[PDB]
Amino acid sequence: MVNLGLSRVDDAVAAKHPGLGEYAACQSHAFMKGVFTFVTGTGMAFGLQMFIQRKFPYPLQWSLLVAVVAGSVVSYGVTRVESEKCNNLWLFLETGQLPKDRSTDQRS
Repeated sequence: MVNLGLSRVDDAVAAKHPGLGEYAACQSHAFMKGVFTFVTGTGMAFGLQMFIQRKFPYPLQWSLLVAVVAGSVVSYGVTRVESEKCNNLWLFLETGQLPKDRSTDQRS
């Protein structure tokens, strides 16, 4: 079982040779980008909450505070699962495993 050794070495090499690792990251990046745009495709809710939250004499909004605190914690957790998966995917892509096309479209 590989825990930490040739893994970091191979990764380091990848960082030295931008081609596969770059494409892989570019892949998870693109997908993550679309997911980010989609998830954030419902900011309206936050907009209303923000407007009503702006009725406070405070600078930061309870929604922003909760979104920040929850965003930080959730960010870590999501980063842990995203890192573990992104890692497994990095290895898979580094091996040439099966692909995983996906739609996005994107709009700005």
